[PDB]
Amino acid sequence: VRTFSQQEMAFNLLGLMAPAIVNLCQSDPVFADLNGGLQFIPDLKGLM
Amino acid sequence: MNESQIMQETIPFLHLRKKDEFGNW
Repeated sequence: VRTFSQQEMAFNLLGLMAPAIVNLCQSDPVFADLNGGLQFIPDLKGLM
Repeated sequence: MNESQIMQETIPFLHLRKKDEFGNW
């Protein structure tokens, strides 16, 4: 699974800031899982 | 993981639920 640096997350975020997506938002709210796929590590807190 | 691609009778007005591996009720 993947964890991010801030510069990476900023990148990813600035991504949703890009014109493509911005127009999607104007017609429809956007969900945007920018989680490193940790959605599969269950009991993550236990693991950690 | 992707129900939408793979699949493209009665429920009781009063039901309990349980959570999926992917926290779903």
